Amino acid sequence: MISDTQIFVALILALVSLVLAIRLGTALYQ
Amino acid sequence: TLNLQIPSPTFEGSTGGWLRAAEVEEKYAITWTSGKEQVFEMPTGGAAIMRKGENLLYLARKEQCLALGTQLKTGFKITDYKIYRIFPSGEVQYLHPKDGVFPEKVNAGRIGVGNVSHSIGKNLNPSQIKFTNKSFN
Amino acid sequence: TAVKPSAQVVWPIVGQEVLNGDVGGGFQGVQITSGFFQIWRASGITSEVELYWCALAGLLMSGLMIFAGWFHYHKAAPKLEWFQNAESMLNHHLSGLLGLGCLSWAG
Amino acid sequence: AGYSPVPSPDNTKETYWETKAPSSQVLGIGKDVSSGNYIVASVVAAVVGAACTGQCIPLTVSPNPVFILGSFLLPYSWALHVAAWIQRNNGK
Amino acid sequence: VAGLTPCKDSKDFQRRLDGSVKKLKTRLAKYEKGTPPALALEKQIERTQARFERYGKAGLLCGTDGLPHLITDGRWSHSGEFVIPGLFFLYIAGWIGWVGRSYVLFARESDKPTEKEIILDVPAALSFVSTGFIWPVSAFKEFTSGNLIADESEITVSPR
Amino acid sequence: TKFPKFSQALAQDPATRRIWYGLATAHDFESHDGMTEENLYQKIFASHFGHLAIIFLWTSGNLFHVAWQGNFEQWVLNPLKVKPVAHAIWDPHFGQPAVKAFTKGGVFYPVNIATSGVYHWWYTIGMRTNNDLYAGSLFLLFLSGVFLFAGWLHLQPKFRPGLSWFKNNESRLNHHLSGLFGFSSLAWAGHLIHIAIPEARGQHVGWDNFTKTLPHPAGLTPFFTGNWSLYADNPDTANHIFGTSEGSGSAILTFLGGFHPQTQALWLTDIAHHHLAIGVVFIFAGHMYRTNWGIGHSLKEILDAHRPPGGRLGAGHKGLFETITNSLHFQLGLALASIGVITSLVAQHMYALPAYAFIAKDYTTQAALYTHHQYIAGFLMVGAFAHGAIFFVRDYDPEQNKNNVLARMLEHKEAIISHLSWVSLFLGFHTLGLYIHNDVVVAFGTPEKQILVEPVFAQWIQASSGKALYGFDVLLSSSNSVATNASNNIWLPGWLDAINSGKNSLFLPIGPGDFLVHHAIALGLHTTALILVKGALDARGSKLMPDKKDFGYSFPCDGPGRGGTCDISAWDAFYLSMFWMLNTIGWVTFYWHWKHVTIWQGNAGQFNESSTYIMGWLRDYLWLNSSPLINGYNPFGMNSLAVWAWMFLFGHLIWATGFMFLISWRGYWQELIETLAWAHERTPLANLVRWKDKPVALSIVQARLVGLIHFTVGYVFTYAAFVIASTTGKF
Amino acid sequence: WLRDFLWAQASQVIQSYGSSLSAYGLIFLGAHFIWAFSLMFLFSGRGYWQELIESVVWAHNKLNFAPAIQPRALSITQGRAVGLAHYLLGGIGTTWAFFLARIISVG
Amino acid sequence: MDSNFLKYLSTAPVLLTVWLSFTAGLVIEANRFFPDMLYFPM
Ligand code: CLA
Ligand code: CLA
Ligand code: CLA
Ligand code: CLA
Ligand code: CLA
Ligand SMILES: CC1=CCCC(C)(C)[C@H]1/C=C/C(C)=C/C=C/C(C)=C/C=C/C=C(C)/C=C/C=C(C)/C=C/C1=C(C)CCCC1(C)C
Ligand SMILES: CC1=C(C/C=C(\C)CCC[C@H](C)CCC[C@H](C)CCCC(C)C)C(=O)c2ccccc2C1=O
Ligand code: SF4
Repeated sequence: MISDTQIFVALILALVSLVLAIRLGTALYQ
Repeated sequence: TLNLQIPSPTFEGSTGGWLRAAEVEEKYAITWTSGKEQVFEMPTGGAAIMRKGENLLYLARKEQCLALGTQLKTGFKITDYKIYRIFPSGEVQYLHPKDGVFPEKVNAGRIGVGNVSHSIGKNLNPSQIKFTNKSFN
Repeated sequence: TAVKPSAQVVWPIVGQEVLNGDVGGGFQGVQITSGFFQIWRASGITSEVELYWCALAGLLMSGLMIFAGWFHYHKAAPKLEWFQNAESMLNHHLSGLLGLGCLSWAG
Repeated sequence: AGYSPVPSPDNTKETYWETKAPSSQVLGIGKDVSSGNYIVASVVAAVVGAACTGQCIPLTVSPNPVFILGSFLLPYSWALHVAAWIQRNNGK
Repeated sequence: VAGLTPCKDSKDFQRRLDGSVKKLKTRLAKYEKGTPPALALEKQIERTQARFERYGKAGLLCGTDGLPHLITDGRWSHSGEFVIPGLFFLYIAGWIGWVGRSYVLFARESDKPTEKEIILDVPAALSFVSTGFIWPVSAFKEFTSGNLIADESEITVSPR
Repeated sequence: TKFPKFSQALAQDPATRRIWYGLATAHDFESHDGMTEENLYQKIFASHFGHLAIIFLWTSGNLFHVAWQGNFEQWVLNPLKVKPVAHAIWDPHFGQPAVKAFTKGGVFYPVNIATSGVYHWWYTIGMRTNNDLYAGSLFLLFLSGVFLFAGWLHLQPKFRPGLSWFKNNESRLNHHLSGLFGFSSLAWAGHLIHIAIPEARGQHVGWDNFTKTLPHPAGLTPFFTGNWSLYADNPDTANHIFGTSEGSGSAILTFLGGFHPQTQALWLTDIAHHHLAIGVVFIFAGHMYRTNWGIGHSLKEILDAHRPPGGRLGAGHKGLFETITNSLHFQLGLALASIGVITSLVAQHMYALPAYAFIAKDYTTQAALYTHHQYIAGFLMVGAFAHGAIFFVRDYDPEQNKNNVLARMLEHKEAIISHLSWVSLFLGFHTLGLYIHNDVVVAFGTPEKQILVEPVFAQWIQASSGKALYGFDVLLSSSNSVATNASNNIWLPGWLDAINSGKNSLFLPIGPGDFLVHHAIALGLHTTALILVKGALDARGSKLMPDKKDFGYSFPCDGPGRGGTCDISAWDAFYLSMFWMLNTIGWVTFYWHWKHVTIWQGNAGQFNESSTYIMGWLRDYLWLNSSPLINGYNPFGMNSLAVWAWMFLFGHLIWATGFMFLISWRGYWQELIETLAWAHERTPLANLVRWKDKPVALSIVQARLVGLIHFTVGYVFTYAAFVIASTTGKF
Repeated sequence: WLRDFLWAQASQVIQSYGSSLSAYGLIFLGAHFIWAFSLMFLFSGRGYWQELIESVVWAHNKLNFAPAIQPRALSITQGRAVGLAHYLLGGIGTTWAFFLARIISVG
Repeated sequence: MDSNFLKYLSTAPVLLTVWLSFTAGLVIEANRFFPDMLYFPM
């Protein structure tokens, strides 16, 4: 019932969150 | 100074001797004069025969050197043992009888290091020395 | 092959008499697992009288041993030269103790 | 000792007291109210709150809002009588 | 009656008694009459029956499981279950503690208190043991005279 | 090296201790090099943002997997018969038998059956389709991104908060009570009224429909007219099929009390009213403290003012304002203790009063949730006490706390610790003695000689709440009581129906076994508290080490000098309290699981009779219920419980491994590793390779921690496997 | 091993109550108790117990009495020895009861 | 009797063993003559 397009949108949001997580990790590491 | 030509106490060899860290970082040495050929215990393990005269021995740790020195002082009556530390550069240093007299007896010239001017009960609290450069003394 | 060996009986105080199980042979007690019954059967004991005599011999030997300990500490204590006889102590143990023990047991 | 100063709200006074009674700054907006005023307020609040509670003890499916509001005067009366004491022993 | 039924009229209690007696009788059936095993099992049966009868008459309450339950709330109808036994304990325990403390002080004021504590002075110990029978009034007398509680400034304490 | 960038003392270590300690001290910011208070607070703020993002991502992953590999849509049809699947299994190690054994849930691929209850939770909320779950997961991903961006932003130079802002207590308290708690619960009530209840009555309401769909036929006129009772008229009938319009009502707010008949859970209207009421209460509570305007209180003023004139508390609460505001460890301890109590309450109340539809009949889910939350509660309580001890070591200022309540606690710590030890010994001696007495008499065949004490106090409390099973006739069991007459026409009918039916876990009947296990729990709580309180109070010093605060919180020891000083630290007190906390929660969860298992199979008499002696627990609970678990796989085949059997043995293994670190200490291993290093250096073809960090044995504190971690993992995994597998194999 | 040996063969010892092996069942439980009790000594250290004894000695001193022989926690070596002794006693006693109950039931 | 032997009997372990054996005998005889007393009879 969950389509591949839906899963791809979820993956894109996950990638955005990963980029933001890397940014936060760097800022905290400083 | 240390003379590297002093013979050694005719040890038979062991696996407790110094390792690559001795050649890379630090290697301690102990020299002592013996009136006769006795049998002593190596701090690394096993028995060795000290020579009549001057004996030089190499170890990996100052604690091993000082344990051997204590054995000589107590078991035997040898108290002329000197301890040195050798770096790969070859910069021998003199350590144990630093001022020519053992630390257990006071000697003129020494400066007190690490002495505090109160009892332990007068130490400050970590809350008082927090976010500051003060010392708990 | 039918009655379970038993040589211990408990007193009926707080219901512990349940431990006196029906081992067999008109007897109820605590089943034993030390093999003493088989030891005695091999030895040829066939009566409680012989076991009483065995107990008497054991008690007499215990008394002899305690007396010997006291005597050899307080009355006649052997010296270090006596103790340091490895050759004699092994000869006597091997021949006398072990050899004569197994010879007497063979008899 | 290196802790940052602790921020407190504006007009924060010292209310610590070892006297017989607090300093009447503990009562805030009611610091200037009279002890007799507090006594009468406490008695009236207790009576009204008890009455409005009794009017609602067998709570129905449609309780009266005014009775609900007035029932909150019984707890209020306690504070008022405590204040009366404080203000009586602070000189008023 | 509190939340349970009296044990004297409980089918569960009667069933438990019957089961115990039947187990004992089954064990007895395999032993000749008059032999020590038969006598022992008959005595066990008698003891079981006496125990159940006494429990029934004691007024104990029994639950659905058929076992007596104890009402340790303070009810005077069930004092014998916890309170009176508890009073007997407290009496004995206070006796022990009072005499032990007395002997500790006695040894404290001796030439070698440690010797008196490892090798006891049993005459004085028996003296204190005897004294222990009025420990409640004696302990309260000590408390009121101030010989029991030590001052805060006379007890060693670690630094804060 | 530059691994522990926050500690040169570790960066300069030539051994593996550098790596280990850099791992274990990464989050102790206060101890880091050149740490200022502002940097500390700002880093904590950003770390909180990251933690919230992690939580959102975790819940989003749950929702996404249930939407993608789940059977939610076919579970909402027959929730009492369909097993909820958590996620699909793709393990290249499975054999065909394993794939077939795990292919369940009506799906056609191996799956895991959820034990978290998320299915019931979401169904109750109003989720019906997989698209709803997918949208929720998308929103939670977006929220995680937003919070990560917020954390990054608030570390920027012009956005980094100040300490005057971090220490602003009044504004934070007002906002957390009013908005975070109050308005948040008000919004939950709004959700329950606009979506959950219509969805439970078969009317779909979503973003495309909620602006045109009235939650109530009267609209908001009853609200804005003062006729609020119109929102309670016409509740759902007793024959309401949850999720359908058959038997539904029109009420949106009520106080029926008790449980919905079909779902066996609390009324959704009751939940909505609960949340609305607590929301307005919290909004009121959030207006107490002073802010940029003149109204309100000041916590400093209140604390300083509160000193009883009798002087029995000394200076009262003077200085506590500064102490708490300047000590993050004091705040951490308070928060951890409160959250621990609340999660225990969550566990205790959520099994007695289920709130989700059909959750009560998911036996494995209920046991899993209860065990989960009790273990979390115990962890949180241990942490609260550990951080109280850390506060005493680090942040305590005696001159500031001159003769206030805290200083008085330290003053009579000896009395506190001695009385706690006495009560612990009291409880232990007598509880264990009664258990052994019962064991011996039952063993000798005289169970009638057992000491069985009826928990008449707890039974009296139950009867007061309205349980007629025991004859007490106190407050609500009494039909002529004022308590009964006051609530007879609001909630008492439904509440009595719920309490006096044996179909639920609400106020389960109790007996002497419950009495004994309760006193065992009391012993456990008191002994864990003893260890933790002693650690906290002796953290600053003792007669043995009267200068412990100089050495800190988690030093190894003080040597064999004064007769031996092993485990002389507050950290070591925590380390032992963690064994005791694992023991107490084990007892609690054993009691819960056995009682509920016996009730579920209907043989409550088994518990009532065997709970009175320890052989009963060992035989009729562990030995009896371990059969399906240990048969998960056997020489004759395997089933889905094979994973739980494997995890059972895994827990046993890691537990026994932790025993290694806890019994064997450092010197032996350091003298063994020396020989190992010698061997490597003198082995040809392997001396070509050389360690860059000198291989050393584990430190004393490190070994204690590692053994504790292994012990805890074994504990938790073993009991998780046992509980879930036994429940799933019995029902 | 866990199922077909321990779980399977522990039935005889755990169902021994009311029989003549009820002693074996009780000893099974007691040996478990002692084995667990050993872990208190094995996992712990002397400093904690010396401080607890300090608090208890304060309690005793508050009543104007305390032993002339000052109470001390066990030495480190003695604590290890006590832990090991209780560990061995508990484990061997558990195996003792298990073996004897099982074999006497099935033989 | 020898005073040294009496002191040896007065030593702590001997006294503890004798006293606890006496107490065990007391309890055992109490349970032998008045068995199964789960309650104080009232
Ligand atoms: C939200 C609450 C909270 C917060 C903010 C903190 C914050 C802090 N705690 Mg902690 N603490 C908490 C809860 C909290 N704690 C709780 C609940 C407990 C009780 C268990 C503790 C107990 C505790 C102690 C005893 C100590 C701290 C310390 C600290 C400080 C240093 C942290 C550190 O060293 O990280 C550690 C870094 C890690 C990476 C942790 C590694 C170990 C964890 C537990 C993982 C083990 C599980 C394993 C990986 C799972 C395997 C799975 C299996 C399937 C294979 C720091 C201020 C230390 C300190 O500085 O004291 C002065 C300290 O000594 N805390
Ligand atoms: C056959 C049953 C039985 C058995 C085997 C035991 C065994 C024990 N009890 Mg006892 N106890 C029993 C029944 C039993 N109890 C009952 C029925 C009650 C209810 C009244 C109690 C109430 C009780 C208490 C209140 C205490 C014990 C304690 C103990 C233990 C130590 C006793 C001691 O050292 O005495 C030797 C005596 C001393 C060392 C002197 C000091 C201690 C005693 C008990 C003081 C007595 C007087 C005092 C004024 C009482 C104030 C009590 C109040 C604070 C509640 C010991 C394992 C003690 C314990 O566990 O401590 C950790 C303890 O404090 N028991
Ligand atoms: C209305 C305004 C507001 C709001 C909504 C928040 C919200 C928050 N602030 Mg706060 N904050 C505010 C104003 C506000 N703040 C102000 C004005 C200041 C400055 C004075 C601060 C200063 C500040 C700091 C310094 C920090 C926060 C933090 C936080 C977060 C706390 C952790 C959390 O999410 O707990 C969630 C808690 C709840 C949802 C409610 C309480 C939970 C209890 C247990 C009830 C449980 C409910 C229910 C039964 C659960 C079941 C649900 C389901 C599974 C069935 C949170 C997002 C911390 C953080 O994480 O920052 C990122 C933090 O470090 N705030
Ligand atoms: C089953 C194992 C076990 C047992 C029995 C105990 C017992 C105890 N622990 Mg615990 N403990 C354990 C495991 C155990 N622990 C483990 C694994 C750890 C982790 C290292 C700890 C860590 C720990 C700490 C850190 C502390 C305790 C404390 C206590 C006491 C709690 C109060 C109590 O129950 O008193 C009742 C007493 C008992 C249950 C034991 C009595 C045993 C028998 C029944 C008494 C009779 C003896 C008998 C006559 C001897 C005959 C034999 C002889 C002939 C040789 C008590 C001494 C606390 C304490 O000391 O509080 C005062 C404390 O601070 N424990
Ligand atoms: C179950 C508990 C347990 C375990 C696992 C071990 C393990 C060990 N002990 Mg023992 N030990 C224990 C309890 C245990 N002990 C206890 C309670 C004590 C205290 C008395 C001791 C005290 C002790 C001492 C004093 C000594 C040992 C020794 C040893 C070693 C034996 C030889 C070896 O290395 O085998 C290796 C085999 C294993 C560790 C078994 C598990 C490994 C499995 C089969 C493989 C898993 C690997 C896996 C693929 C990893 C993947 C990681 C990731 C991808 C997930 C080993 C590390 C001796 C030693 O070190 O000799 C060299 C030694 O001197 N132990
Ligand atoms: C309301 C209601 C309903 C039904 C009837 C009933 C009578 C129950 C009635 C009343 C209920 C009441 C009064 C309930 C009481 C519950 C209470 C008081 C719970 C409190 C629990 C306390 C806990 C965990 C405390 C933990 C403390 C900790 C970590 C302390 C750590 C600390 C240490 C060690 C050093 C200093 C710093 C710090 C952080 C403080
Ligand atoms: C519990 C515990 C204590 C406290 C225990 C003490 C002080 C033991 C004292 C017990 C009493 C004095 C023994 C007498 C009572 C016993 C019930 C009888 C059995 C003992 C005899 C057979 C010797 C330590 O001192 C300790 C020290 C080092 C490592 C671990 C531990 C440790 O685990
Ligand atoms: S044993 Fe290890 S911990 Fe205990 S004192 Fe000796 S060194 Fe410190």
